[PDB]
Amino acid sequence: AMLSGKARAHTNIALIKYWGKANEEYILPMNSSLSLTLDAFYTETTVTFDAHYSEDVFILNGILQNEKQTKKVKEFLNLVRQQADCTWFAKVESQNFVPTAAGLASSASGLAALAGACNVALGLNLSAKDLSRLARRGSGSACRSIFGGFAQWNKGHSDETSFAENIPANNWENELAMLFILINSSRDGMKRTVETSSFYQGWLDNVEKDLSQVHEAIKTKDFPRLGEIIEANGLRMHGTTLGAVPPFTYWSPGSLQAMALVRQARAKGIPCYFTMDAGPNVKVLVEKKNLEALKTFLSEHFSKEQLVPAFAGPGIELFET
Ligand SMILES: Nc1ncnc2c1ncn2[C@@H]1O[C@H](COP(=O)(O)OP(=O)(O)OP(=O)(O)O)[C@@H](O)[C@H]1O
Repeated sequence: AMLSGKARAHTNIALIKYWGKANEEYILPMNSSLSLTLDAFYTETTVTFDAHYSEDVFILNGILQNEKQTKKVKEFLNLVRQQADCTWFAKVESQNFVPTAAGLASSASGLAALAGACNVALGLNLSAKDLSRLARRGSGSACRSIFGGFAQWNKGHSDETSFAENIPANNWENELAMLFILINSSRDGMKRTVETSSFYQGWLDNVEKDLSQVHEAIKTKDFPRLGEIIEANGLRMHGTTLGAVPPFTYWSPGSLQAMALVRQARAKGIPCYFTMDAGPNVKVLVEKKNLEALKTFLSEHFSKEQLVPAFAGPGIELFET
């Protein structure tokens, strides 16, 4: 009396940022967002539901997780169980394929993979749209990792209408790369910013414009246009935290050094553009045909261990056990 499933999902990096929840219970976002799914970083997850299990168990990278590290997995297991009318405890075993001791966020790839594995194990037979809706309830950004390449999370207005979809780009994403500069809370800083920042309305008033321009850059394969929009959108998101009460920044000293070096690279004719999420690492969007020039430039202040490249990656892969 057991049911099991497995999935692999890749990480994605938001170009137009997800930033603020309109509804916390269902993770419906204040604004739509757009990401690129990456080949380099991913999660592999298996889940087992078994009548003989006596409690929910989460093992990550071979290590038993404690109640605090298991809280998000357990809330996702509870809602997929309630939706199946399933009364069994589960065991989740996951491995994050990311750089060791690097601060990469694996909630996108982790929750997407778990959603896919549960979909298989419980035989939910979800379409890609409904699987994205399910993954959305685990982690907002996970709903975009259902898809490969460019993907947009439409904010919708309800559980039924908030979900992601691939953005056809006539394979332009296979000409692009992202270089991660590894530099020595997301959900709480976001909530504080939505509820208290004098700058948050300025964030909202500019997202739709940014999304339209990204769509137009994609349709014309205009890399400098794309890069300018996404770099400014990321800086706008980080500006909002300085208007929160109390104010805060996600940046570290090394973040600013990296951002400054990207601007210098661009001054020397290397078209590249940075973005940051809720932490200090700096991701650099660059065309493949320019990636080695960019790595050559940043060698002077960063070891090779700090420069990890990534390319466009596929949507979720589901596996029967
Ligand atoms: N492979 C995985 N499978 C399931 N859950 C995972 C996996 N990897 C991480 N998680 C869970 O997702 C959480 C996300 O943490 P992470 O630092 O990677 O991203 P985040 O967006 O900054 O989230 P948070 O603010 O909750 O820490 C982890 O603390 C863990 O509980």
